[PDB]
Amino acid sequence: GSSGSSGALQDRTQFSDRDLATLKKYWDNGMTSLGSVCREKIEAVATELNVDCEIVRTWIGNRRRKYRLMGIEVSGPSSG
Repeated sequence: GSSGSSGALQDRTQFSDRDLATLKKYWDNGMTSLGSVCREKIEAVATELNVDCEIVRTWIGNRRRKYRLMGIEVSGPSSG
């Protein structure tokens, strides 16, 4: 019944189809935000993969940009 925050250092850390499969899975629920609004979910994907929450939180913001490059309006809300 523990988390166990342990890993290793590396120059280039990349995710694997399997690893992503899990993350992207949450993205289907709007896992784009970083605030607590989404954090709640992050705490899961992080504890499930056994990786530092940061590693995930960072992945979220990172992706967002990737899309922008192409010109995606993935800002967040729709209208209000």
